[PDB]
Formats: sequence, C-alpha cells, structure tokens
Amino acid sequence: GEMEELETLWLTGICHNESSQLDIDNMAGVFYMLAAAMALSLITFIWEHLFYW
Amino acid sequence: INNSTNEGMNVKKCCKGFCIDILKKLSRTVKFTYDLYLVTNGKHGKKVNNVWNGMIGEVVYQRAVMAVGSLTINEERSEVVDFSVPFVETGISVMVSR
Amino acid sequence: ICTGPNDTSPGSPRHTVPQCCYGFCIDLLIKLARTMNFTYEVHLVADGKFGTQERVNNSNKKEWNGMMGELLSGQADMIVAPLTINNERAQYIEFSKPFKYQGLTILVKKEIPRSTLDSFMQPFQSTLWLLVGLSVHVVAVMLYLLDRFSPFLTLSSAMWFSWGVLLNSGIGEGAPRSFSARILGMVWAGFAMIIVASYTANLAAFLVLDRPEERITGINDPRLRNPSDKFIYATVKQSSVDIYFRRQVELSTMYRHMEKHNYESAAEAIQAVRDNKLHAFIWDSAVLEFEASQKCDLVTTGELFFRSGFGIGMRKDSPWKQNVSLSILKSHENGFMEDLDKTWVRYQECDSRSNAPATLTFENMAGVFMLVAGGIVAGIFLIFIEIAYKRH
Amino acid sequence: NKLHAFIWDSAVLEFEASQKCDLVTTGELFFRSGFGIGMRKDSPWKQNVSLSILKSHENGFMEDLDKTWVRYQECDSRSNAPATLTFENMAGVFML
Amino acid sequence: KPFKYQGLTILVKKEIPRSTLDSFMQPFQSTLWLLVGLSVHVVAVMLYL
Amino acid sequence: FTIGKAIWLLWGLVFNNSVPVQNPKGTTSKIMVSVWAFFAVIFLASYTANLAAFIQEEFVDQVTGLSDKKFQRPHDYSPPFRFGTVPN
Amino acid sequence: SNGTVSPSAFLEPFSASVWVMMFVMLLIVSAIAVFVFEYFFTIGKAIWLLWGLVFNNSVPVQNPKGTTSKIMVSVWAFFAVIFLASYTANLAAFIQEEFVDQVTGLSDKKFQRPHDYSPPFRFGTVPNGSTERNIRNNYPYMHQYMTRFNQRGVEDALVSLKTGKLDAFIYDAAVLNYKAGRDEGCKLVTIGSGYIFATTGYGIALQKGSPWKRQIDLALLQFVGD
Ligand SMILES: CC(C)CCC[C@@H](C)[C@H]1CC[C@H]2[C@@H]3CC=C4C[C@@H](OC(=O)CCC(=O)O)CC[C@]4(C)[C@H]3CC[C@]12C
Ligand SMILES: CC(C)CCC[C@@H](C)[C@H]1CC[C@H]2[C@@H]3CC=C4C[C@@H](OC(=O)CCC(=O)O)CC[C@]4(C)[C@H]3CC[C@]12C
Ligand SMILES: CC(C)CCC[C@@H](C)[C@H]1CC[C@H]2[C@@H]3CC=C4C[C@@H](OC(=O)CCC(=O)O)CC[C@]4(C)[C@H]3CC[C@]12C
Ligand SMILES: Cc1nc2nc(C3CC3)nn2c(O)c1NS(=O)(=O)c1ccc(C2CCCCC2)cc1
Ligand SMILES: Cc1nc2nc(C3CC3)nn2c(O)c1NS(=O)(=O)c1ccc(C2CCCCC2)cc1
Ligand SMILES: CCCCCCCCCCCC
Ligand SMILES: CCCCCCCCCCCC
Repeated sequence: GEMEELETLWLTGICHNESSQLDIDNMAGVFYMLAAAMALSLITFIWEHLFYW
Repeated sequence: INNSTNEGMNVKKCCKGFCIDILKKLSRTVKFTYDLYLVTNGKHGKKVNNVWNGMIGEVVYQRAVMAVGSLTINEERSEVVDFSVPFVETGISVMVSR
Repeated sequence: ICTGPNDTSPGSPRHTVPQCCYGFCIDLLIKLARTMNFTYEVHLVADGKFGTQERVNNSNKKEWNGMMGELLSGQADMIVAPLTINNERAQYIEFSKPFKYQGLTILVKKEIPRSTLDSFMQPFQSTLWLLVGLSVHVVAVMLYLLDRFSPFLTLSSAMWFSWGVLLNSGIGEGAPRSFSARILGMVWAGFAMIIVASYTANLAAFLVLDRPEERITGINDPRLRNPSDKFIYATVKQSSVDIYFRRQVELSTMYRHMEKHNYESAAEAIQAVRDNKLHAFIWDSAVLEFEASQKCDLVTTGELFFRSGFGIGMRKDSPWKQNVSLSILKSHENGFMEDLDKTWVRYQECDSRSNAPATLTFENMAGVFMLVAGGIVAGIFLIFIEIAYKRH
Repeated sequence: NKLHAFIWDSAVLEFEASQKCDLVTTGELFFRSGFGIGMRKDSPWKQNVSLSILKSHENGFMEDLDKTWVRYQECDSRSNAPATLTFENMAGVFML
Repeated sequence: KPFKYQGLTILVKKEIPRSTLDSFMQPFQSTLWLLVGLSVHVVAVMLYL
Repeated sequence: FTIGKAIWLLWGLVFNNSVPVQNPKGTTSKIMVSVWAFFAVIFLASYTANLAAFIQEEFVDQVTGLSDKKFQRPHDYSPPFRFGTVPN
Repeated sequence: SNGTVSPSAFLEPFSASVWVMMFVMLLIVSAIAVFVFEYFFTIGKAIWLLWGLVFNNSVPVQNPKGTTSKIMVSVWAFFAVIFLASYTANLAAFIQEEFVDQVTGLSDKKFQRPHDYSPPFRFGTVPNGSTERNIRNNYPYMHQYMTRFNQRGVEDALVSLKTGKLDAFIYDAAVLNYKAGRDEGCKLVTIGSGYIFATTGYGIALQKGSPWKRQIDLALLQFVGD
C-alpha cells in the first residue's frame, strides 16, 4: 500500500474530488411544446372550419 | 554555459518526486547506491537512424544501469532494454477543453 | 507596570516606556506570584518576535531572538506568554506543563454575501425574460385571433387571461370558448407552470449569492498545497508556526511562498486580513478564535493541526520548574483556568456561525421591494394614461 | 443476500455488476495490479510471451477482447441524476 | 507483462428501493393527519357559527 | 357542465394557475374534485421537488475515442479538428 | 435526547423586520394603492384579495374592475410568487429536529443539587481513577451523591447509558470521545460538543529524577511536530 500513499501524495488534483442561469437552450423543450401547441391549435381550428363547412 | 560553446557544467541540483520516492524506497529495500543525472541527449527516447537517444539511449549504450522516470513500457523499447514490472498504469489518451 | 518599547516600527528610536499590561497571562503570573512567594517585574520583548534559531551574519553563529534571546542571555528569568512548546525551544529552555492547549489554524475574511437589486431576475437571462415576455403577448393575441374568428373574450380579456395564467393572480374571469383557443390556452397554462417552477427552483440560491471562495477547508486544501500569486497567505515571522513549516518534510513548497510574505506581528497580519491585503493568516487557535469571535468580518477555517500547548518557559537549570509546573497543574484541576478562559477568552460579541440556511434580511431581498415600489410609480402614471385614453 | 459484500478483482466484479441488475460495485479500486500469464522461472517463452502481450496492447487487440468479452452491457442504471418516478414508486396516489 | 490492469473492489446488493402504498401519507404521522382533519372541520363549523 | 368543461376543470386543478373553471354543483362531484386536487398537489410536489436537478447543464464529450470519425477523417468537417502530440 | 423543535422554526425563513415590512407595511400600502386605482370594493376586500394572493389557496376573492388596479394586482402576485418561493425553498431545513443537551456542564444545577428533581439524575464514574479524585476534591456533596451510582467499568457505564439506568457518565475526555466515535447510531454524545473541564494530558510516568525524562520529552515533541 505504499504505492497508494505515494499516488495520493503526488498525483491528486483539484477536479478529482469534484446554481446556473437558464438559457434558451436550457429550457428549449418547453418552448418546443408551446410551438407544438400553436401548430395543433391551428390544425384543429382548420379542422373545425372544415367540419362547419 | 551557452549555445556558442559545445561543453557545459554538471550543476548539482536536487531531485525529488514520485519516481524519486520510488527510487529511495528501492535503495533502502535493495541496499544499493545511486547517482542520478538528467539526460540532455534526447527528448524522451527514440530510435533515429538506428540510434537510440534519450533515457533508453543512455541505458542501451551502457552509460547508465537504470532509467527511473516517466518511461513508458513499449514493444521496441522492451526489445532493446529490459523493463521492470509497471508501477503506474498509463497509455495514450485524449484531453480536450470542456 | 510593564516597561516596553514605544515605537514598534523598524528604523525608529525604541525607548523603553512604562506602559501597563493585563490579561490572561498577567493574571496567571499574578496567581503564580501569589501561590509561590516571589516578586516579579514585567517587561516586554525588545522586538516583536517570539523566538527562532537564526544564523547571525558574523561567524555564522546560531542565535535566539525575541523571548528566547531575552531569556537565555539572562535578561529575563521567566516567559509568561503564549509560547508554544516544540523541540527547537525545548532543547535550550524548559517548559512547564501547558496552561492552554491549542493548535494552528487559519483566519480568513468572513466575505459577507453581496446582494444586488436584480437578484430576483437573475435565474433567467435577459434573453429568456424577453422571450417569455414576447411569448405571453403572442399567445394572448393569437388566442384572440382564433376566438374572434371562430366558426360559431376581448383583447384586454385575452391579455389578462394570459398574464394571470403566467403569474397566478386570477385577473382573468374569462376563458376561451373556441376549441382551438381552449387547447392553446391550456397548454400555455402548462408552459407558464413550467416556467414558474423552473424560475422558483433556484430562486433562493440567486437571492443570496453565497460562494465557496470563503470557508477554505484548511492546509489540506490544494489551493494551500499549490501557492499562486492571486492567493496570498502568510503568518508571523520568526514564530513557532514558522518553525513548524520550516521543519516539516513536505510543506516546504508553500513555506517558500510564505517566507516572502511573513508579517512582523500577529496584530499586523490580522489587520491585513481584515482589509483584504492578506487572504489567509496561519496562527494559534486561541488568538485566531478570539479574534473571530470579536471581529464579525473574520472567521477561522477548522481542522486544528500541530496540536500543542502554551508553556511558561524557564531556563534549563532553574529552581521554579517543578513548583511552576505543579501550580499550573493545580490551577488546571480546580476551576481557575476555566475562570481565566471565561473572563478573557470565552466572551462573545458576534458569532453568526450556524449550519442552518441563511435567513432573508433587507439586504438579501430588496430588489423585490423596489419592484413593488416601481409598480406603484408605474401605476400612478398608467391611471392618468388610461384616463386620457378614455377621454378620446 | 447471504453475503453482504464480496471483495474481488475489478474486472470480474464490474462485469458481474453490468450483467446482473441486482449487483453493484462500490468504487475506489485498491491494490492496483494486473493479470499476468505466469510461467516457470526458467522458461524459454518469457521474453516472447511478454513481447506478444505488449504488442497486442499497442495495437487494437486487447481493446477488441475487452469489447467482445468485458465491455458489453445489459443493465446499468448507474447515474448521479435523481431517480425517475415509475409505476412502483408512485402508485399509492393512483390507488387513492 | 500484464494483459489486463485492474484492482480490488467490493460487490454488494443493488438494494432497489421499496415503495409502499402509504408512501404519500408518510411525511405526516397518523396523529398529525387526524389533528389536521379535525382542525379543518372545527374551523369550518365555527366559521359558520 | 359538459364533459369538456369537466376535463378543463380537472386539468386546471392539475397545475393550479387560477385558470377560469366552472366548479360542479353536486356534493359528490365536489368531493371527487377535492380528492383529485389532493392528487394534483401530490403531482406538483413530486414534479417540482427534483426539477432543478433534471434541468441542469450536461457536458457531452466532443469525441467518443481515438476511433471516432473526427480523428480518423478530420477533413470532412467545416472546422478542421486540431489535435497533436509532442514529438520523440 | 429525543430533542425538540422550537415553535418559531416555521418563522425562520424571514427575519422579523422582513415579515413586518412584507405584511403590515408593504401590504397596507399596496391595498391603499389598489383601492385608489379602482376608485379612480372596500378597503377590507382589497386587503383580503391581496392577502389571498400572498399564499394562493384559491380563497374566494373579488377582483378589481379597473385596468390599473389589475396591473397592480398582477405585479403584487409576482411579488407573492417570489415570497412563496423564498419561504418554501428552505422550509424543510428550518423545520428540522434540533438536539438540545440535557446539561450545560459540570456546574449545572442538575449535577450540583440533583435532589431538586422528580427524576433523580443518574451520573457516576468508575472508581480508583483521576476523575473520581478530581470530583472529590472539587465537589464533596456531588461526590457523595455520585458514589451511590458508581459504575464498574467503561462498558458497564455505556450499557447503563444505553438501557437507561444511567443518564450521564463522567470520564476521561479521550476515552469518551473514542467511545462516542465507535458508537453506532450516534446515541451517546459528549455534552458541550466536546467540552473538557480538567483539560490535562496523557503523560508517560517516570521515576523521580530519571535520566530518560529529557530524551523522552524531546522525542514526544518531535513526534508532535513532525
Ligand atoms: C406556429 C409556428 C409559427 C411556430 C411558432 C413557435 C414560437 C412559439 C417560437 C417562440 C419562441 C420560439 C423558440 C425560441 C427560440 C428557441 C431556440 C432555439 O435554440 C437555438 O437555436 C440556439 C439558442 C438561441 O436561439 O439563441 C430553439 C427554438 C426555440 C425553442 C424556439 C422555438 C420556437 C419558438 C418557441
Ligand atoms: C394573525 C395574528 C393572530 C398574529 C399572527 C400569530 C403569530 C404572529 C403568533 C401567534 C402565536 C405566536 C407564537 C406562539 C408562541 C411561540 C413560542 C414562543 O416561546 C418558545 O419559543 C418556546 C421554545 C421551547 O419551549 O423550546 C415563541 C413565539 C412563538 C413562536 C410565537 C410566535 C408568534 C406567534 C406565532
Ligand atoms: C391587518 C393586516 C396588516 C395584517 C396584520 C399582520 C400581522 C398581524 C402579522 C403578520 C405577520 C405577523 C409577524 C410575522 C412574524 C413576525 C416575526 C416574528 O419574529 C420571530 O423570529 C418569531 C418569534 C420568535 O422567534 O420568538 C415575530 C412576529 C412577527 C413580527 C409577526 C408579527 C405579526 C404579524 C406581522
Ligand atoms: C451591478 C449592480 N450593482 C448593484 N448594487 C446595488 C445596491 C445595493 C445598492 N444594486 N445593484 C444592481 O442592481 C446592479 N445591477 S444593474 O445596475 O444592471 C440594475 C439596476 C437596477 C435594476 C432595477 C430592477 C427592478 C427593481 C429596481 C432596480 C436592475 C438591475
Ligand atoms: C406495511 C405495508 N406494506 C405494503 N406493501 C404494499 C404493496 C406493493 C403491494 N403496500 N403496503 C402497505 O400499504 C403497507 N402499509 S399498511 O398495511 O399500514 C397500508 C395499507 C393500505 C393503505 C391504503 C392507503 C390509501 C390508498 C390505498 C391503500 C395504507 C397503508
Ligand atoms: C375541452 C378541453 C380540452 C383541454 C385539453 C388540455 C390538454 C393539455 C395538454 C398539456 C400537455 C402538457
Ligand atoms: C400569518 C398571519 C396572517 C394574518 C392574516 C390577517 C388577515 C386580515 C384580513 C382582514 C380582512 C378585512
């Protein structure tokens, strides 16, 4: 186990042991769902117009 | 001393580190004496024009019994010199910016 | 009545002026002079150094400075002061049993958190705020477009429905009646819920911007392992901690860094830490903890290392060694050291040390109050604007 | 569940953890070593076997063996992300 | 020379979490549930009063 | 009180944003609405509890390995891939 | 101990001044503004609506008719969303179990005069030790009460603590710290979060005037320093 002790003594670093603002890309899925809503609303509006006619 | 001259001086610096700690423990366990000296012949070890330079080059040409350092066990190097059992695992790997 | 140097600044005329001394060590010295019948006269050190083996320029001779130089040369007979016990000091002088057990620790800036007015709008970037603000109106007007143009909800009604769905307020008494408008409006309600939940999830963290720059782990921190120009930490020059760092086998790499930033006295280093000239100060646990308790802007780091004790050092061949050690032990057994700690060390002014989450105060959240005030001042003009519109 | 913990080589235990959904390793590999093709002290194949092992390491042969024998996965379910609610975790509310 | 570099490690049971039907009612104890249920009615009836 | 209005009300209770709804008049319908609103509280709590962790930044490696097409044939990219090692 | 939670734990997310400004200073001004905007629906109904928006539980409210009053209600509801988010964010941590030590220290009235309690305090130490000598020298009455509950050893005292036959065990700080560390379930803890009274040390006894004493002291200090 002396090898292990030497490795911890000489080779250990910063990132080995190891809240941000949300961008458009971070929450792009929700806006995709809203766009799908717009598309579906237009589609069903056209469908209702066709049914009425 | 300078690039103008072709000769230099043996400055006695102090070597310590992971490989040096290994070497010191080896010296205590095997009961031998050591004379470390840095190599300026080659970068790390390579066969150019069928001539080995660097750490391997110094070992093969009987200029030093041992080569303690960050020396990777290879196929051609093991064909030319005799290696010990690996004490740390290495290999070729890719580092990129996150 | 202690006779000490007047001006501690280097290159100044140091004349021994009689000032007056009092505190933990003076109380202990008075107790010793009471129990053991002897008379004393206190005088400060010639310089501000505790004592360290130094090589004098001429003949390269080992010499003791500060207290050790004062005591070993016969100028002083006893050292009643926070003198740490270690080999270099114990080889020449002899210490009594410790009258205070302590260790080395690090004092750093408290780093109270900085709160801005826009702290409430931090979780969403400005582009996201603009996008959602545009989306609200787009949904409202297109809801109106699909409701008015239905085969079979005024603009104010649609706008109010969208706004009250976004932020839960109930300002919308009218719901869409056309099927496409109902579908769009309700998925928009889901979208608004998602936005609100995402903004709420990390709102508290952005309200109080706490950072891990403060609360260094200690010497075990790899920041302490590898010194940098930006991060400067030091200690008192020619003291016990300096000797400990010099002699330690592995901390030489940062001892080299500390050698060029060492301070003359502990008070100077504490002041330098207080106004952010020094990032970290390594010193005894007792003094640093007392300063942290007294000063609200300074805090310790933890994991006490090099555990030792303060000893009343005397010369190697002294008659008071056994009696002083026995008196220190006896004072330890009964409630005398506890009384001294209570009256000199264990009084607190500001602590603010707890693992519980921080409590919101005026500074941490005032942007929301100013936002409400801005709503007041905006409505004060919007009422006149609406009156003028109704005039037309 | 007759044995709470089993201490063994990283390769075998990790392969079993990948294959078996109900078994998981613990981490912080210790006693780092390697599997060797042991022979007698006085053997003629020592240098040739060692050189062949090294040559297979350099090119993509040990990688191929790992891919075809060790580096295939069936169930992992290993992630630092919070668990996703499923039928079993949240069903009392459905019955409610 | 080693043909496979590895180390010692520990294999244990995965221990998939156990979920019960009353899991949603777990955060409040039964006495707290009864207390809040009684409080709702007490407030309602004497609001009426 | 058609089926569409019932669906609209129940959905609005799922994530209560004070959307305009028409509550049912019957007492038993009100009890069912209440138990569904308790279910909706459960759903909102469970969904929002871990939303912060799920909506978090994920770092994806540029290249899978040395056998990636970027290393083997870097020419088929608008930005040429910049990789190399020290000599000797 | 089983512990307790202070009744003010749910009021911890905001300081008293913040609560006051939120609910009696800012809310009243907002109600005045809402009513004024609407009149340009009594003040009580405006206060009721605003308070209902503070914690939206779908309480029955009468929304104002004016557009500017609606805008003020909207920005106020945004403030209420902020308030609810900030209050609920750390409510779990503030409403958490707090463990309070039974006794402040050796100078506590429980140790000095245990008789003035309906349950007598059960404390004692092992005999033939330094702790017994110290307690006998300092507190005679406490020692005379405590020798009745005298234990047999460390393990006997620990099992008496676990079962409940003993409430406090006065012993060496290092041994008690080790026992607390080794203990499973963290049921036994030292009072004061590591509070030490006599604060002595462990030493290697030697014959008076022994020649080995100086070298042993120097070596022990070397071990400490290194
Ligand atoms: C009915 C038809 C006309 C579609 C209408 C969709 C719209 C509602 C818009 C509004 C905002 C649009 C989004 C705004 C921008 C984003 C970023 C965008 O990600 C990127 O391209 C890089 C980041 C950036 O845009 O700055 C992806 C689309 C998306 C979700 C958009 C998707 C379409 C959105 C939702
Ligand atoms: C709308 C009107 C009725 C005012 C709003 C009520 C609150 C402001 C009052 C009512 C009751 C008050 C509490 C009642 C009593 C408690 C305990 C009281 O003493 C303790 O902390 C006991 C600690 C312990 O025994 O361990 C401290 C206040 C406090 C939290 C009070 C805090 C303020 C309270 C909640
Ligand atoms: C008529 C309208 C304006 C409603 C009036 C509301 C007040 C009667 C309530 C609401 C909130 C109450 C406050 C909410 C909480 C605070 C903190 C609270 O300080 C604490 O830390 C908790 C108590 C404790 O720690 O002992 C003291 C009460 C107080 C001022 C309350 C005082 C009474 C308040 C202002
Ligand atoms: C960089 C910075 N430093 C600050 N120091 C202070 C303090 C304590 C005195 N505030 N503060 C800031 O607020 C900023 N950021 S800002 O200049 O881009 C900015 C200005 C104004 C607002 C409005 C937002 C809606 C409500 C009203 C104020 C928002 C953002
Ligand atoms: C100990 C235990 N083990 C269990 N294993 C299972 C599983 C997977 C099959 N469920 N389960 C339990 O539910 C319990 N706990 S219980 O017997 O006290 C209990 C019973 C019934 C209810 C009602 C609550 C309202 C909704 C309907 C069910 C609530 C509590
Ligand atoms: C007649 C009313 C139908 C309402 C349908 C709402 C559908 C909402 C889908 C939301 C998905 C996130
Ligand atoms: C937590 C304290 C709540 C106090 C609520 C007061 C509500 C007053 C309403 C007055 C209506 C006229």
